[PDB]
Amino acid sequence: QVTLKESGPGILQPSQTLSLTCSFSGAAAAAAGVGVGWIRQPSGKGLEWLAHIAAAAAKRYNPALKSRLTISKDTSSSQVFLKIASVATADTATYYCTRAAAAAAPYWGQGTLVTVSAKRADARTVAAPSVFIFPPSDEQLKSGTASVVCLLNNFYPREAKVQWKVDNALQSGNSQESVTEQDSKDSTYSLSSTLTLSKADYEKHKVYACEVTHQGLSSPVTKSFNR
Amino acid sequence: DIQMTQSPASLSVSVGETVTITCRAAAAAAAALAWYQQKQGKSPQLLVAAAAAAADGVPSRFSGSGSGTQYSLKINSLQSEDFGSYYCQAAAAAPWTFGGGTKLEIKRTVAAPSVFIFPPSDEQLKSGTASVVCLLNNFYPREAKVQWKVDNALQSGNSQESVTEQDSKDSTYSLSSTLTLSKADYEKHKVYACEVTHQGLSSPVTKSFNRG
Amino acid sequence: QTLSLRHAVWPRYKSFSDCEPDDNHLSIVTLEEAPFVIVEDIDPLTETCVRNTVPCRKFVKINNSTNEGMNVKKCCKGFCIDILKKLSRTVKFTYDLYLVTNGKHGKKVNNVWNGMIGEVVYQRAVMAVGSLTINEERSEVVDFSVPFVETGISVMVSRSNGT
Amino acid sequence: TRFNQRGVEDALVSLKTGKLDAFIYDAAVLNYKAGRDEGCKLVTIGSGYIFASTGYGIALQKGSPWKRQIDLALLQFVGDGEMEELETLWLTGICHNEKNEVMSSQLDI
Amino acid sequence: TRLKIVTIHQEPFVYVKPTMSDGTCKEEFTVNGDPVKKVICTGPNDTSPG
Amino acid sequence: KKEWNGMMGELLSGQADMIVAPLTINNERAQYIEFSKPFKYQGLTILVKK
Amino acid sequence: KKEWNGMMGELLSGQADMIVAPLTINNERAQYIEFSKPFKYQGLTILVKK
Amino acid sequence: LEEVLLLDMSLDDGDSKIQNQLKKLQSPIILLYCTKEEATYIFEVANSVGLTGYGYTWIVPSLVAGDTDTVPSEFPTGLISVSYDEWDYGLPARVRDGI
Amino acid sequence: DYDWHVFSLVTTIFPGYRDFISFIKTTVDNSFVGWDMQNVITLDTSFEDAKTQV
Ligand SMILES: *[C@@H]1O[C@H](CO)[C@@H](O)[C@H](O)[C@H]1NC(C)=O
Repeated sequence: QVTLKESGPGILQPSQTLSLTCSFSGAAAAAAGVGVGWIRQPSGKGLEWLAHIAAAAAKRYNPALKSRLTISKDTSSSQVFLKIASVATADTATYYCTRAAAAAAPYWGQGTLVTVSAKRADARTVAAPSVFIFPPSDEQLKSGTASVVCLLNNFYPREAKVQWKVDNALQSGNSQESVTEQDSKDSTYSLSSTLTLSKADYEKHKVYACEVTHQGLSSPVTKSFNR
Repeated sequence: DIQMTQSPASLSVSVGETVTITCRAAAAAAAALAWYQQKQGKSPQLLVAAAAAAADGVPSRFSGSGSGTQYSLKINSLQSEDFGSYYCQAAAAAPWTFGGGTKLEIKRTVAAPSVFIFPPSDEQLKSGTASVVCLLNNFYPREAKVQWKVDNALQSGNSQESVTEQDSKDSTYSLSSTLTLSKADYEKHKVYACEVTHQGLSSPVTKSFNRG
Repeated sequence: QTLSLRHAVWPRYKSFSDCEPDDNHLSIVTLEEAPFVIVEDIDPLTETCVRNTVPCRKFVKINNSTNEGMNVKKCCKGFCIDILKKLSRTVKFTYDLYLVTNGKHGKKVNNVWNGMIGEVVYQRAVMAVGSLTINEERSEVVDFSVPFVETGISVMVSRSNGT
Repeated sequence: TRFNQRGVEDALVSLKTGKLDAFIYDAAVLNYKAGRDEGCKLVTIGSGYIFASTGYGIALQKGSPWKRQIDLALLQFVGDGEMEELETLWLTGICHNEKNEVMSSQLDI
Repeated sequence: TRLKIVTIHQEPFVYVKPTMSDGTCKEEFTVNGDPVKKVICTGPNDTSPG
Repeated sequence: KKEWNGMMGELLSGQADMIVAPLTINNERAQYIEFSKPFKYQGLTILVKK
Repeated sequence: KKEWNGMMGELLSGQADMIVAPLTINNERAQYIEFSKPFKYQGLTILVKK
Repeated sequence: LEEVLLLDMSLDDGDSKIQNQLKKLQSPIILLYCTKEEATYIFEVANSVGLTGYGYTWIVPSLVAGDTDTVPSEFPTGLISVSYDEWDYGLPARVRDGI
Repeated sequence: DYDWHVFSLVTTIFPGYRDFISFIKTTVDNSFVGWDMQNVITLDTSFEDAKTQV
């Protein structure tokens, strides 16, 4: 059937070349008409045009980027190679190879994300949440109801899965999933949450917290706000 | 190159009623326009080709009408699969430019913002900074403004916002505005306040951070 | 003792670092219609064209049923090809012709152009030459030139005998 | 609505054997067919006096810089006379004979 | 909006005639009776160059 | 210097904005004026006494 | 291989010395031979049965 | 006309670019406008490239000639130039005509 | 194969050029395609550059 599959690394340093590719099946790249194109989707934004090629072996480019785009087709494998050298950090978003029938409207695939930045094996805080626990204080927990949640911060270690007590806190008065990654300028990330849980949920011999199994060192690390 | 300014980004309608959305471009001879519908977390798909030919597998009520510059899409009864964004492109000129779009969601306006302030903790105090967070929670409308008062002076530049998506469970937002302060102003001025300007709130719930 | 090529047509390459798009090559699309545009197989004896004709990449699908096909070289002859020769000589631009794929000049269908005009409107081919009728509907989306041969909705009669 | 013809050659054969009195179609193609027709039994009429008298031409991408050069070259080619030389080379120089006298048949009633 | 038009006497493409006595244009009709359209036409005294 | 006199000279001088007349399109005029698409195709013939 | 036969084919090989025959002067032959001054002028024509 | 050439001669690196366009002058018929000090070095550049060979023709004003009494031996034979009636129309004739 | 019938030949005095020029000329002689050797030149940029540019 008509299958579109992409291939490309999930991360790359700037000022290098990316050689992502897409293969199209269900027809041929030289099937008398329909071809393959490429479209760019910045994250949380509209789109910009890249290129396309038809079966008749005609290639068209984006005039704004008529400096570094290169593209080729292989009908034997029914695929398209791409070559984009001298990349820039502003390329941290997804890409879409598309079936590009002769009309102005192509038919799209699943899409693939590329992240280009100062992110490496020793990046600072971009990837996966880090821990922070309670320090003591005796000034705020005197009048109203109590709530205990976790503080998240300063998180490179992608070698950590994200889960919050499945089947216990999906709808139990928590905007846990509403808080997202706070994209900053110079790679600084720190977030929190809240639970409007009743008083009895604190003192019933079970103090809740955030628990994550870090398989980078394989430990069940805990997490609980601050004062 | 053709600029192409879409419909206002503030368009949303309740489920099951009519709506019209049109994107405006240059008034030259340009009718080879393509209409797409966009899925969050999935790939955007076609709605109508050539502003009149609906794609295959497109149910009836997405009527694509218009001509000249005004190319509109009209919806009889909004349903679940209609949710998404709406994109549009023109192929007249050599550079083929897409549209901006507009998110569609249920129009049930409830405004009950909840504000939680949390002062900087000892780990970043040890680092040398002070990250204080002001969280607006459980409010539907997208209007949310954060004003931070330091010695009754509005602060700007170091206050960054986190505009979150429109969820489908309760259709509420949770925006966390975090302030990064140095120890110099932390020892100079002690009290800092967060105020939450909301279009529905005439008396917003402002709050400072407790000592320590 | 045989030669194979990865790309049937020769792609044009950027020479050194000069900001000058190679504006002197134009993919021209034509339509098979005698005597203005006529199609001849390449001479199998010598594998070339006689000089009064021009090379042209005709895309032949592999079979009537198979959608696959190749852009096989082909030799283009006629009147429009000759006027294109003279035009290229006088304007000093190179060109790489290729025949139509949809087989017709092109008529508006559901706000979509087809054929020669269809391949020209989408800017997949700059200039189009052949037996093309100047028309009001076509002049809206495409820009024409001064006509060289007249035409119209004419009538012809069988030559009656003398009386 | 009743006098449609399946193809060009069908109507041409009909005119050759007189099934139809006249044929209505594109001017240039009928000129070309009357050119290479056997025996010059077909005649095109009008000397250009046709309804919706238009011309063949070269299409261009809209607003392309080539318009001026293309037009100037075509007018130069028309003015000096090589245009009609190419015409005679490829168009209907065949036939073009003067019908002086066909055999005067039996002088009938 | 006012476009200045200049032409030359050339039958049957451009017919030129003198005005009426009052400076107006004589009203005539075609063989079918349709009104023969007319324009004012300020022409130089071409009768005698010199 | 050789230039245009009378008709084309009048039009190129800006004294008029258009020419509507039996004007013959050719390369020399097409370089310095702009011709709309033709309203009548025609050719050059010879007139002699009957 | 551009080979020759006939009178010229046997002459460029050196088998003969002088072709005395109604040989027609033209460019293609003169490349590999030389021609004396023409001893009989002629043209090309047609026969038909009377 | 093949191409009009504007030369910033007193520029140090300009000469480096200059040979790019001076070499690109194929027409044997060239007209020149400069001064005699400029003329010497521009002719030297042309000779180093080969613009003073057979076929090439040089058209120059009287300025490059300067004072024609001191003939520049370097300049090539066949160079054709314009000047005033110097050796014929003599200075006493000039002053008497002016008076 | 790419229909670039027009061509011109240039070479230096590096050994083997006599054989190369002779073979190219002989191949031009025999083929039916009709090559157009506008000019064949064997220059030496080490010596006087003026003639090389000319
Ligand atoms: C004209 O005369 C020829 C005899 O040469 C005859 O065959 C033909 O039928 C005649 N034309 C018509 C319309 O009958």
